[PDB]
Amino acid sequence: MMSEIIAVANQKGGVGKTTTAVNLAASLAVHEKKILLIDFAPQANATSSLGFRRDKIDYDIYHVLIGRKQISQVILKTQMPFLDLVPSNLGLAGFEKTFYDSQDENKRGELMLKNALESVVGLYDYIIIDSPPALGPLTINSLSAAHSVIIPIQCEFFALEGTKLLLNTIRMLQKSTNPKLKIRGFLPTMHVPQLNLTKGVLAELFKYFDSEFFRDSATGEYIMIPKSVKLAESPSFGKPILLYDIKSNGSIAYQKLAQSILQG
Amino acid sequence: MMSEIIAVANQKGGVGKTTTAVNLAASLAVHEKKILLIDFAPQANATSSLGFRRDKIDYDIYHVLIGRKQISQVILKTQMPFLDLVPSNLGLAGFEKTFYDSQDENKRGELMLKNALESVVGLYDYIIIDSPPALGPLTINSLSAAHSVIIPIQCEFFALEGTKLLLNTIRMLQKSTNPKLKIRGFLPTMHVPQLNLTKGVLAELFKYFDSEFFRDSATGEYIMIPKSVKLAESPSFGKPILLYDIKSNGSIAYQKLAQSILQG
Amino acid sequence: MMSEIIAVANQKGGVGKTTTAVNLAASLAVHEKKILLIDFAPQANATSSLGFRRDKIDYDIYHVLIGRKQISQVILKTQMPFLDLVPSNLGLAGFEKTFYDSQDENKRGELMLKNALESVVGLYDYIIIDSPPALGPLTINSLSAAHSVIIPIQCEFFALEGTKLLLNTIRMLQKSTNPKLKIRGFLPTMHVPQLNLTKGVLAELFKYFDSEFFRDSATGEYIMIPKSVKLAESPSFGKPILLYDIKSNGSIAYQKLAQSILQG
Amino acid sequence: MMSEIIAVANQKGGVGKTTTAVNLAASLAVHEKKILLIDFAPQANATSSLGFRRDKIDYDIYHVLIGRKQISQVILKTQMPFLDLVPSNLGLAGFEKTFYDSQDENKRGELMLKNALESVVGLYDYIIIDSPPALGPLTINSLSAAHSVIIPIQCEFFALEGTKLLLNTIRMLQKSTNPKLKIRGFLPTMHVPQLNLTKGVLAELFKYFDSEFFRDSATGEYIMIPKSVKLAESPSFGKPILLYDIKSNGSIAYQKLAQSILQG
Amino acid sequence: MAKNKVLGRG
Amino acid sequence: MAKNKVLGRG
Amino acid sequence: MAKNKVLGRG
Amino acid sequence: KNKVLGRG
DNA sequence: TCCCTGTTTCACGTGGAACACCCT
DNA sequence: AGGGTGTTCCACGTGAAACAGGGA
Ligand SMILES: Nc1ncnc2c1ncn2[C@@H]1O[C@H](COP(=O)(O)OP(=O)(O)OP(=O)(O)O)[C@@H](O)[C@H]1O
Ligand SMILES: Nc1ncnc2c1ncn2[C@@H]1O[C@H](COP(=O)(O)OP(=O)(O)OP(=O)(O)O)[C@@H](O)[C@H]1O
Ligand SMILES: Nc1ncnc2c1ncn2[C@@H]1O[C@H](COP(=O)(O)OP(=O)(O)OP(=O)(O)O)[C@@H](O)[C@H]1O
Ligand SMILES: Nc1ncnc2c1ncn2[C@@H]1O[C@H](COP(=O)(O)OP(=O)(O)OP(=O)(O)O)[C@@H](O)[C@H]1O
Ligand SMILES: [Mg+2]
Ligand SMILES: [Mg+2]
Ligand SMILES: [Mg+2]
Ligand SMILES: [Mg+2]
Repeated sequence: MMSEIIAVANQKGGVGKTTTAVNLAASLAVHEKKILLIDFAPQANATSSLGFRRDKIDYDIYHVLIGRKQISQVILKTQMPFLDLVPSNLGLAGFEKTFYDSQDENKRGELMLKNALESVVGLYDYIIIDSPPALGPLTINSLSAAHSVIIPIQCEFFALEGTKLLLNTIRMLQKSTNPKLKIRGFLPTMHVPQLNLTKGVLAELFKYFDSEFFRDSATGEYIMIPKSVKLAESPSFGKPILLYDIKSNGSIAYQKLAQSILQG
Repeated sequence: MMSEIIAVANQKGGVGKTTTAVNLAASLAVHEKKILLIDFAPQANATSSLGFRRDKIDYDIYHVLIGRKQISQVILKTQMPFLDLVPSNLGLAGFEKTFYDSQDENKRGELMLKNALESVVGLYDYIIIDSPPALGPLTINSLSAAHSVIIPIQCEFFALEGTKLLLNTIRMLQKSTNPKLKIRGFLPTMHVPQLNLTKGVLAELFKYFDSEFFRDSATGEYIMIPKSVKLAESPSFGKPILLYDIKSNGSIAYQKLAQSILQG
Repeated sequence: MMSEIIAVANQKGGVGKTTTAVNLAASLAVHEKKILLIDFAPQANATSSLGFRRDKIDYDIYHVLIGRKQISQVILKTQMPFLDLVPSNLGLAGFEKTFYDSQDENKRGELMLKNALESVVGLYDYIIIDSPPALGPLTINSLSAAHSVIIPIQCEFFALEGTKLLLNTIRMLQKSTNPKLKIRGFLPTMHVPQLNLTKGVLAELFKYFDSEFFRDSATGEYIMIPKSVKLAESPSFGKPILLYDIKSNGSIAYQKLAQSILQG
Repeated sequence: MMSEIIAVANQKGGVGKTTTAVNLAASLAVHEKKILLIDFAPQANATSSLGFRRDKIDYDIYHVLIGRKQISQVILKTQMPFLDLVPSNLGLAGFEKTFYDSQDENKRGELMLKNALESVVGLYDYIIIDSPPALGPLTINSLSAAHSVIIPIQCEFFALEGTKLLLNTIRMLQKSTNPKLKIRGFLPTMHVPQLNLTKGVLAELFKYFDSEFFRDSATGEYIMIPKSVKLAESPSFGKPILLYDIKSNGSIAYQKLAQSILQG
Repeated sequence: MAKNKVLGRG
Repeated sequence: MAKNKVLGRG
Repeated sequence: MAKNKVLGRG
Repeated sequence: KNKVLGRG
């Protein structure tokens, strides 16, 4: 078999990409599945969330895209036995110059991550990519390297205009760069059910997107990550929520999302 | 006459940048000051906060930096008489190519926004610039166009590492491109004072940074923007908070902020 | 035919007796049925609700009970042609002395309303009796003279001990002075459904009493009279709610009550 | 030592007499005064408000007025050390008979509660009497027993005539039975200040009675008990509002009422 | 209208 | 509910 | 929304 | 046997 | 020191009632 | 001045999160 590569992408800032990418990778790993989490963002919050401070690690994902290293070396064992991390650092932001000069040659610049992942695809069950907040090069590499994509949606006004923008960026690559690219699902995040902004933003989303919302096998209802301050607390301890409070609602909801993704 | 150019910047996503930049610019126009809001982010949430959705933007901030348009040609008048807006677009993402092909020889590209403002700096009391979530060429341009910077701080764990990174980007520009750049302040945003994490993040911040946080120039208490869903609802109506709901917690906090700007 | 005599009774003060007795009598009279309302209370709030002043009335129901008048003379034509009133005043507080004297010859004294009603029962379709806040001689007469009995229930703690206590007074006479006597129905009054007190009081009442609650023919929803300050302001104008605001929720609810009583 | 005997009286049902008589007796008990609550109604809600179910009480208030038991032998200790209770029960409705066999010769049965009281009248700072919804023998007794009278006024239309009838009953007794009887004050209860009818009832009453309404001894504001479902939930736990919720508006109003009483 | 002698009334 | 020997509430 | 030329919104 | 401490 | 509890505090939605302009 | 609006203002229930001390 070979890895399903799941990109976690939304270009809106702070909708929960890193928390989703960190906790899904951890929830998938405790099912005895081999998981590679790639911190694909220059802010490097996924790396911090697993408790690797930036100056501990020599060489990062930027140095793999450059070709100084091959991805196999830069990989770290985490607290979890089944969770591996390609860490990031702010030096990864310097890939952006390297992008517009690598599309200047072979039109190969979108695929730099995808070609880098080729050595490691038979080595993992799932590869989870944490993308930064933009539709620029790093998110495009993340999307061109992926079989499927999770969309976190903070259910607030900017998500209406914003989600729509990402789909037609996705639709663009489905007819060009990565034709096999799938929407794995829509993942309501930071969810407070009672709010009239939250109901009305979800209503409008359910008009166009309802089939693609993450749903549960055993219930049949929607999978929604609740607003839980424990999830926000967890990266301060260098941990996924699973290793912080396993009983908490947000940990429960990430383990539900694990179970959907394993099922197919 | 001279405009004070203020940047609202943080590379962390979804921390209150746009909500500050729109509601500060409104709160200053309330006091009868002439205000230009520049939406400097490709996602263009500041423009959509004012009710200009874009099919209707003829030419925008991307066309000024080419020399394709002059800045007076793209300035739009809003509902607030003393507020004007320079709108933003998806086309602003292609400025990132324009920057990096000017660093090979000319190396002057960090000043592209500053020189676009030279035409309008005599005509405004305040020019408020809203920047995207990254430390790349959009933020850097605006941080080097700015006289001062306001840092919106969401009180969760990634603010700790992320702030010190942004200040190091500020110190680097203070020693090269923009020596006259000051920190106008740190504005806590989405504030929920009861949470231990909120207390915990502020304590580590006040340890190093306390002299830089916004204070009421009357009472001496900190100026923090509370978590209020009315500020989240307000851009859905194309309004700043003071037109939407002027008695709400967030509008008062944004008013108090403009008064702490208008003196020192 | 013959009159159905309905006692509207509760021992608890201020649960809405006079309001249901005034408004059911009017909601039955609008259907073009002949209706006599009897103010059986020394407070004479029913008389006050239909626009009669205590100095306008020459002789009252007390004068019928001692025998100084027969009931046919004491009867006043109200604002509606189908509603007649036997008025009261504070003179009826002198019946109680005349009760323990009139229980002291015979079995007589509990039946003095039954014996006064005999001359006018062929003359009305419905005769509605408004009872005072006590289980003493006036409520006893009212309950002994009647076929069916309405218990208004304010859904608040004292109704629990209270309605169980009145039911036992009912069942004593069902074994004794009036075996024909039945419970017409339970009428929730002053009803605000959101209250946890209201929810809990109606819950405890339901496991004992649900069959005896007034219900719609067209739906099967309970008939509950809402809190409507329009019902409170209506007797100040000398009017039933029907002649006052017929659109208002309390009027609609009393007309529902009329409607379901008419089917029996 | 001289106890000050206070009647809580209105013949209108459901206006707050028991709630007042219980919560004033409690609000005076926490000021370290010795307080005897005499629940003088057959319904006996004040007893039930203090969490005595009516199977517990061997001998009640009714057995004192007979001469069956002496007054000191029926007095219960409550959940507060400074409040004592003389309970009631359904057997108190048989007083009404006893009063009319006391006037077959003696005529003095209006003083039967006053004479029962003189044994405990040196042992108390305050004796609060709670009277039933009628102007009959129970209210008349407790009116001729008391030194003063607090009148609860639910501000709705029937408070207009009923107050005037109650003041006329009171002033009839200043002539004959109790010359020392004076109006301690009027307490608006169930108060909802925004209602036009509430405004309307108060305006007509203030026109005649304004100097008789309870005032705050500092601010000079009217003392009114707000509509609060906390005061209604409170007897379900067998507590006064003080032990139940001491910070709610109904409790503050009753404490404020006790301070005005405690002046003079 | 109404009997003269105005009373309450409607 | 703890006490309960005095009928009892609290 | 009731008078001027173009801009709406509304 | 986790050896020398980084992490925490 | 984990633990289960019940409580306290606070944002936010709900709905009745007043009210203020809008209708003619 | 009628029959609509939608806007404001209030009490009340709801649930997350902190924490209090009782768990032994
Ligand atoms: N369900 C949740 N409840 C409460 N807080 C959350 C939740 N999910 C994430 N967070 C917190 O919200 C913030 C934003 O989440 P996160 O950093 O995962 O977003 P992001 O999409 O990665 O942001 P960026 O665009 O900056 O990369 C973080 O501070 C995190 O601690
Ligand atoms: N105090 C607040 N309370 C509640 N919601 C808020 C508050 N401030 C901002 N928001 C909402 O929070 C979300 C994120 O805030 P905002 O979009 O201003 O952050 P940003 O930093 O501009 O995001 P980006 O990183 O995408 O530029 C928005 O959906 C906005 O409506
Ligand atoms: N559904 C209702 N909503 C609001 N107010 C009401 C309602 N029903 C009755 N009222 C008002 O409540 C008060 C008490 O009601 P009412 O006088 O009908 O009770 P009662 O049982 O007749 O009392 P009493 O024991 O004094 O005879 C009155 O002032 C009346 O105006
Ligand atoms: N200020 C208040 N706010 C809300 N509810 C109240 C208030 N005062 C009393 N109540 C509740 O209103 C109801 C009537 O009050 P209460 O029983 O004290 O009046 P009462 O005059 O004793 O009645 P009765 O005529 O039966 O003697 C009770 O169910 C009580 O719980
Ligand atoms: Mg992130
Ligand atoms: Mg923004
Ligand atoms: Mg009545
Ligand atoms: Mg009572």
